Amino acid sequence: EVQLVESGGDLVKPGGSLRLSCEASGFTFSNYHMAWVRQAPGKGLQWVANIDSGGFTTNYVDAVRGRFTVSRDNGALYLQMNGLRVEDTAVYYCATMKTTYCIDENCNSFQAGRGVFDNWGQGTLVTVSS
Amino acid sequence: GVGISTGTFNNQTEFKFLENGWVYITANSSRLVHLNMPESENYRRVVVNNLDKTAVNGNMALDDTHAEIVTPWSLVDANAWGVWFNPGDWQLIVNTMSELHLVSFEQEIFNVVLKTVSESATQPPTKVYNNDLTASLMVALDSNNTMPFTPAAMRSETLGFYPWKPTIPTPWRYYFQWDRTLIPSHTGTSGTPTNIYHGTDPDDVQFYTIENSVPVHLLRTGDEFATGTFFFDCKPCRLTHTWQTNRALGLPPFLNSLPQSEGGTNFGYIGVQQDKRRGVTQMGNTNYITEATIMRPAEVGYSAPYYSFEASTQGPFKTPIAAGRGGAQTDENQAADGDPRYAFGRQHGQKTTTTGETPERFTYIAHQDTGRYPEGDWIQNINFNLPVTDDNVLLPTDPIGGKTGINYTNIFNTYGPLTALNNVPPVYPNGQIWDKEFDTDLKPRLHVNAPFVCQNNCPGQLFVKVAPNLTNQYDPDASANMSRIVTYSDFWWKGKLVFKAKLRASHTWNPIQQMSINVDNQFNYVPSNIGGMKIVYEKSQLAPRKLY
Amino acid sequence: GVGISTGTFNNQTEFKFLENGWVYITANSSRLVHLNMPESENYRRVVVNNLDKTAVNGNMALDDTHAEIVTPWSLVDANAWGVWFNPGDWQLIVNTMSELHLVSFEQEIFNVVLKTVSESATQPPTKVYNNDLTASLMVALDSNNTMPFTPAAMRSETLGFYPWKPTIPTPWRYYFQWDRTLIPSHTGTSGTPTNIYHGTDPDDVQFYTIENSVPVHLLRTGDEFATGTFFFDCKPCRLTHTWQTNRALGLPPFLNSLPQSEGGTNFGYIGVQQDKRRGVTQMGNTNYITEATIMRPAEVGYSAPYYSFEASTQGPFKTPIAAGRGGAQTDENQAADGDPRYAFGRQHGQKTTTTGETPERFTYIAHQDTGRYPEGDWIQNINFNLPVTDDNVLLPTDPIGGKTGINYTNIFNTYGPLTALNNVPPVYPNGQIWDKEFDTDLKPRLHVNAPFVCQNNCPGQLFVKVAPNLTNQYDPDASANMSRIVTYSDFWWKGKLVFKAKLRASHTWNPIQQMSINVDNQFNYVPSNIGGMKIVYEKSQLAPRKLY
Amino acid sequence: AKLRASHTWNPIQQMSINVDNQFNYVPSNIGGMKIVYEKSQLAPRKLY
Amino acid sequence: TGETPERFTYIAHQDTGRYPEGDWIQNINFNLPVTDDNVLLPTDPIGGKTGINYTNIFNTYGPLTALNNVPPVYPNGQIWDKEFDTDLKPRLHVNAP
Amino acid sequence: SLPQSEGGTNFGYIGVQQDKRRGVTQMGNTNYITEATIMRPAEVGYSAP
Amino acid sequence: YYSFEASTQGPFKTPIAAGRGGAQTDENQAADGDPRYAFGRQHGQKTTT
Amino acid sequence: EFKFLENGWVYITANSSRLVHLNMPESENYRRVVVNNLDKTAVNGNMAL
Amino acid sequence: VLTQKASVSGSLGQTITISCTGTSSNIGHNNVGWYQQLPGRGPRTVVSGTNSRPSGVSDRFSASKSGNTATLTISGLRADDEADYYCSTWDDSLNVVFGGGTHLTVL
Repeated sequence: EVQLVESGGDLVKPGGSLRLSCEASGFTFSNYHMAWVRQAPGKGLQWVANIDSGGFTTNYVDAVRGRFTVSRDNGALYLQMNGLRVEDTAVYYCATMKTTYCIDENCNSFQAGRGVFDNWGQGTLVTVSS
Repeated sequence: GVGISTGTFNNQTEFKFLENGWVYITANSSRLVHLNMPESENYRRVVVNNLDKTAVNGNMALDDTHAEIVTPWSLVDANAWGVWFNPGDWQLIVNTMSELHLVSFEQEIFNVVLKTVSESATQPPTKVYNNDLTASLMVALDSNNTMPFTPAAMRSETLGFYPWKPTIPTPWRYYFQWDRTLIPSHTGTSGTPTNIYHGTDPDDVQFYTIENSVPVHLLRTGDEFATGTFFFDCKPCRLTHTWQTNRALGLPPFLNSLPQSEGGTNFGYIGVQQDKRRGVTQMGNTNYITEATIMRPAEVGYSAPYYSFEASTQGPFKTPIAAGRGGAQTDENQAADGDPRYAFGRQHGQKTTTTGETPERFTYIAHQDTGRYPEGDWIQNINFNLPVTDDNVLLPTDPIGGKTGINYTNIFNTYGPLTALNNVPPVYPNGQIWDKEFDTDLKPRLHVNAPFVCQNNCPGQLFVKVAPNLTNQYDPDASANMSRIVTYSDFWWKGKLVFKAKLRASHTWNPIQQMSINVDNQFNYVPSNIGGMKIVYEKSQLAPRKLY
Repeated sequence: GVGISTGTFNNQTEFKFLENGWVYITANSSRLVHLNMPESENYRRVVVNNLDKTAVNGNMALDDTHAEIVTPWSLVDANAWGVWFNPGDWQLIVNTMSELHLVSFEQEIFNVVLKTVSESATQPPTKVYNNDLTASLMVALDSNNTMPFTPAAMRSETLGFYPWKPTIPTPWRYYFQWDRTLIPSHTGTSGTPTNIYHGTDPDDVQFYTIENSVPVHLLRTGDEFATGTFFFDCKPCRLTHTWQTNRALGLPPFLNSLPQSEGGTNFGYIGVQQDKRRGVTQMGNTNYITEATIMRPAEVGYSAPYYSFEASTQGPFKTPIAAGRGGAQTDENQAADGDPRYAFGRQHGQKTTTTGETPERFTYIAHQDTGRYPEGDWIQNINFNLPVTDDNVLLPTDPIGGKTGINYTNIFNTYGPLTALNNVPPVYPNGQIWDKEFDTDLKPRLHVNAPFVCQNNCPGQLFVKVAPNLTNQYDPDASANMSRIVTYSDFWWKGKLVFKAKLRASHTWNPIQQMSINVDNQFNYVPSNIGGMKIVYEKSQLAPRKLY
Repeated sequence: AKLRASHTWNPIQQMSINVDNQFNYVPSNIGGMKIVYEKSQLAPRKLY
Repeated sequence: TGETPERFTYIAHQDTGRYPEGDWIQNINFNLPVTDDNVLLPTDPIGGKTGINYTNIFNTYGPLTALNNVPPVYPNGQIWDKEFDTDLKPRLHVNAP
Repeated sequence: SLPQSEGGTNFGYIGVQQDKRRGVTQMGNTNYITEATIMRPAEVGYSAP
Repeated sequence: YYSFEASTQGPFKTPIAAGRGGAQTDENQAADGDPRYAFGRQHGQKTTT
Repeated sequence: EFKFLENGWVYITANSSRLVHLNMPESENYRRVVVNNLDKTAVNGNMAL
Repeated sequence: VLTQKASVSGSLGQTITISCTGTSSNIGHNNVGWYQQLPGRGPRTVVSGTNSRPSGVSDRFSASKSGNTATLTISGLRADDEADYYCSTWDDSLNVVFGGGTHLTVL
């Protein structure tokens, strides 16, 4: 079965840097676009970033644009965090973005798309404070 | 009999000189082919999808989506130059021959050996190999060309080029029909362009099976199979390149003033003013007769839309072009559209001791100078007022449709009734030898992949498959896969490919270019200390010939 | 020799067009047959009983009680359409042929391989397979048809329909004689009706044995067996269906008034009053000449008691009927008595990747319209006073014997000297090809299971059995079963079935129905991604023909 | 003409009468006839 | 009734045609993903006309081109046609097979 | 890598990254070998104005 | 028409194998495709020019 | 008529028979008629008509 | 941010509906996904468009989309349905946009 496991969440000081990892197994990790999505304590899901299946393009939200970075190595995902701030305290997840959607029940025909996450990882907590 | 060999290994190239300067070339190739049993005995219909890559806007050139019938059989393809000729033989051929005819082709299989792996249950795992004298190898020969033609050199999957290295065959798989739409987009194209795989249109379904269309021979350890001699009818392949373009056809202008002293600045001068010269030009409204405006018999070469992608039922494909680029001979890294690039593995030329899976690559810059140089040719108004102004010319620097990086040459086609062109030059060792002519009523003038094209038929493809070796627990009513005893086969493949060539004759004072060993390429033709071999690419049209 | 193959796998269908529009069809079928050793070397006489099911009042239609001699041998039966023709070949045959003759049949066995399973005593169980070069396979060919005829398609046990799937034979067992009584009852029938199995009447005992009636060939790994060509004499099978019933035979009435404008309500009118019309009717006491009372040459079709059960020495059996139902073509779920229903497994058409043991089922609604529609036909008094009253008519809604659900058509037989009917249409792929004619002095006019009936003889049945492989502890005086080394065999079976057909010719303005691939049935003729195959049922009489 | 031969497991497309096109090949009650267009290359063939 | 002719468009079963909305052109450098300045999509205008794109003036016929003969059309299709008197003659006719 | 279970989303995967594949392409300046850039024998069909 | 193609030896004018339409009205109104011949006193020009 | 020959070839014979009705010509003389529809093409943008 | 209702409540076995809303220019052309969020767990995809469910997901879930709105229907509530429901999609500005969630509750 598909398995995604996050790691690296830990207490850190504001303004520092960190590296979160998302190991993958049980499926062709390189055939799926991936995404980092965060949730602050008791808040809604917030999209952090996403990366394609070859690293050609990466996308971010304005809040982390210019601060963080995403990379992949065909075996796992990595999020590099720089310029951490207090609000960044949250739990982060790595999810596969469903790049294909079949248009029939046996799904003989399929279409490209975006905006749906198929499988999720466990998630890891990052706290930034003294 | 088990203990009696049924053939002889032979890998000797023979030259027999006939009357009137013709040479009868025989290329005997012999390999040891290793064959595992198929992953599954059943035919699969697999839809391969990479919408993740094409979902990124602007990546439409990276489409691999398709549908293929994956078969349990394995194809033994010898359609590659390297399989037959070692570097020395190719050197002899290119240096001393001028034209090449494909004459005959035969192939056979002998010394079939079938073994089974008994993996012991001992706590430290171990495995013993035993001779299963009753196992059978299925050999199918598509003598009638019923199956789709699937040349292997296009994917670099032909037999190896080293007689002293065992080779493996390629699992046979053939395209199934499908419909696809990929609306082109670019970085910055809003939203997701239409990218859909509609499936198979029923009218265009074909599901071939070797068991239904080709007789199958069962070969035990004491049996052998021979395909018989096949005779070709392909057009000759020229081993000479043409250097003359339009500017070098016909009688040059008469130089009324010739240089008096040797030097780099002492040029000859025609003398007569351009407007008062005598000649013929296709331009009926200019008295300027020039080395550019003069009328040539015809057009050597044709400009074609380069990096143009055309969509059809199955999606986008790159428009082929049958000529090389101009000026690319200066540096291989400066190649562009039209120069064939080959990527190959350790079986087909790459240093056999290389680590990693990165294929060895090279772009073949053909010696023939019949290509085009898009930065040069331009368009100007019919009035032909000189010097031209901006409003009366369309330079290659001018944009089309507002795109600063795309100019007019990208959408320009000069192919016409006067177009003349040469056949594709052979590529050694990774190049294909022969290809099948299309079934269309009107057929292409030439193929971009093989120099020889079968007018009537090509030799039947050869398929090999380890016959099922059932265990005693088999049950056809079980939905699970058939249980089989782990088995593999080693069999010797011997082929004979017969060419006929003509020996070249000197027709000029100066010598011509020849392939030779030198201090730079020295160690590319001898093994390393750890047995490493390689077969680098070699050029096949070093000798020039006159076109007009 | 061990290492020399004795045959060649061949599964190609050949068409050879002869003079005068006849086609010589050759169906070569080749399979890999797997055979375990028998459960026991001895013939058993087993009485199968299911009185638990029939002990429930009203379940008399669920009787399986019988007596069978179970033999150690295994039958290799190829009497099924699917074994010979792939869907494309059947499409060609049905669309372009009109009649089919069974010409010849031959079969042979080659590449016999015998293996033994040595199950190690290692604490983690393991088992190694070894080639027992001295083991023998017994092949018996009942060339004289001494053994009882036991077609396998009736039980869906013929060889598989996929050339690329190993097939298994069917253990051979033949009915032994017995006597039985099952007095019918219904839910609410007091007490237990007489339900008794009296045993075997001595005068009707037959205990056949292959070892006593058929020569037996012992084939080692280097031997092969061929049955020789058998030539049939069966009547031709028509590949066209008849649509005309009694109401559409002969010259229609003259329409004195014809429609003047196209429309769904503009019908033609005969004009003449019914009593004043001119014609001939078999009813000698009515002047009403109608489209129903007019005299036809004969009767197309016959009504028979449907769901009628007849008892004999062996118990109850369902009365067969040789025609389909009327109006069942609208929906297969609305079928009724007379439409043959086939249930088959993963070897014989069911999706090979299906989980579960539920057989795949279908009812074959034949295209021929010579059946009967019981709700329609009725009976009325001879006086023929019109309109009929209750006392002078017997409608299908009327009960018989006070049973509200049983009407008169259930016990009505119209078979007579004027009856005409068609032969059973072929069923693909699960249908039987040929059947043996009965030994009775007066023989049935047609068979409900196979279109071709052997007038003189059918090809001898082929029996295969792994010969005993005795251990060193054997003792014939021990009452226990013989000890044997676990053994199995894999051998290739190749058969050639030769038909002769006639090509159809167009005889009407309009086109006829044809079998074709379409978006609905598209994926029923190609493998799935996990290798799943299926062979759906196909209709064999799409083209119409005139009866009178 | 040459008669076609089956070269695949699956069947090919064929022209056939059906409940939709039924009444396009028979006259109407007022003698009306028609001849609808029919496709001429229903069978597929391999190019390469 | 009426003089309106009966019409039909014959969509041939052969799949050797082209789908202009698909094929595109891009710069020789082949940097991916392509940018606006390095591609000429079918949505791009030519000469400033918003409804005319590059495929309208694009010809890919070349030495490698292969094509099939016109399929018969029943019942209204022509059977035979005369070859032209020109010294160089067309490869095929669009009206008769 | 071939599909293991029948379904509308179980596609086959080539596995090898595009730039590291083995083949022949008429484009002499790209290592990306794809189902679109691969060299076919000739062109079936022609675009016309 | 009036398209110039470059090769190893430089630019050359693309040939065309047909004349122009309507040029028959006046020779001075000719355009691409009409062959223009210039000759001397040996080949037609008035020998006393 | 279909007549099946050797080697799978069929000899097809299509006999067609019609009753042709012919009125006399409007005039016995050959006419040279210039057909004009400049009214339709006089409208700008109707050059395709 | 897509619009969502803060919470809903219903009795066991009731068939209920929840809604997510946004500008048709983003929620319209792009697909919409619905995920469940139980306490002590990461989001679980329940609906992935075309009314198709991921493997291991109860068939009770269904979804539909129309212009600005997307609707998720539960065919019979169960005690384990008390959880947050989250809508997500892609936005033509090249973003991934989520809704505010909706805390489904059981009476």
